[PDB]
Amino acid sequence: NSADFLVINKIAKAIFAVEGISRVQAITRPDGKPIEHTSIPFLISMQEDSAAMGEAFDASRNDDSFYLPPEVFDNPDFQRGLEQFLSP
Amino acid sequence: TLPGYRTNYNDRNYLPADLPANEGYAAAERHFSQARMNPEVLMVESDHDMRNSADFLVINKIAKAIFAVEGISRVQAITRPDGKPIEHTSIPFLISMQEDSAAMGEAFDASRNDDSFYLPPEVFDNPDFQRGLEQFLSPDGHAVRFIISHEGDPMSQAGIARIAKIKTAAKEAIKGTPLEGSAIYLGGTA
Amino acid sequence: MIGTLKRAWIPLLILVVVAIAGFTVQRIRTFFGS
Amino acid sequence: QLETVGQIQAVSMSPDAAPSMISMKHIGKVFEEGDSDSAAMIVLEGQRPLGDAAHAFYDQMIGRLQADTTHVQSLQDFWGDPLTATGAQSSDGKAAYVQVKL
Repeated sequence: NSADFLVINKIAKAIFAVEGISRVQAITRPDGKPIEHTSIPFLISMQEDSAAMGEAFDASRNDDSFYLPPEVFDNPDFQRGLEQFLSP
Repeated sequence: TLPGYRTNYNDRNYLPADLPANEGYAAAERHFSQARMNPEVLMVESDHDMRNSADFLVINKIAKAIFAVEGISRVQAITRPDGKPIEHTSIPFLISMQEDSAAMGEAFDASRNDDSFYLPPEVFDNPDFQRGLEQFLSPDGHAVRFIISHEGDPMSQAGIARIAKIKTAAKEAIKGTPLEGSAIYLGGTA
Repeated sequence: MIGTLKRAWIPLLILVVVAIAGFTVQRIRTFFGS
Repeated sequence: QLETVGQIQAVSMSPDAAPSMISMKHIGKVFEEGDSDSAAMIVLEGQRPLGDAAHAFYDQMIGRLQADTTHVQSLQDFWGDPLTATGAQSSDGKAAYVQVKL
């Protein structure tokens, strides 16, 4: 659910913050890189400004905020990766 | 008595306090601190022009990560031109009944919240920004530098142990970012 | 043969000490900078 | 005399292989402000908050300092610039400084 995936991203970031650690890989971070279109300029959604903000937050993998709306669990292109990281 | 021997590198502790250099040291300690006149400079040199809104997020990340070291005060960067974060950059300004949102934004500026930061890309063509952009970024934009101050004595045993911590913080701030693998240089007195 | 080695034991000991010290010194000369 | 030659042929305090010396040289090279590791701080302190007379004197002083190309290699203004001026000033406003590379 969207509520517990926030804690999962929190755990992923907290592990990534250990000193000798590189490339933590989680469901909220499927290639060691955060999922795009999840930073704070995409929970917010003259639009050439907000698009520039969002695409500047995706070119650096900002990772200061994260939602993943609850329509990702019924997306078929998400289940094959959801089975790798979460128990059946 | 030998396993209690502590040394010191502050040369102004072993000189008469009536030297002009020490007089100005005292004049500065009356107003800022004793570590304001001995700053460290950290430079992160990448392989691309970092004068864009995408890389300034990583620059602010490095600045915050260095500021988070224990004995560090007054980190000064382009995203933080006076050791204080730039106003109108916190999260209530990326969001933009308006008397509520203005109060939120001006409450986020009275504390220097520093939980979010954008700097829209129309700051690079602003003439009132280039004179400060030349101080902190290389003339070709490939390097950015941060001016770091200590809290107590820079030349103590703690201020010398802080150098490795500053370098580690700078290296961990760019981990997992497009600036990863950049060269980190730290100069100064400590 | 012992009869002639225990006649030049001082130069041999000096050579051993100089060798050990020189190797340890050229080893320590590489710790700085790195 | 011995002391004359000693002060003539003085050697740097830090080695060339020192990481901090390499760092300072590279920082000066990349930012194009001198290949030295020496730097001074001109502090100007007043009994009352520094105003416009102090700013005019400071502008004239840094103009003078930049002219001496043989000794003064560079300087970080940080106080004639309104964006960064508060970084080179005390909280009470009675002192300001500028770093000069030598």
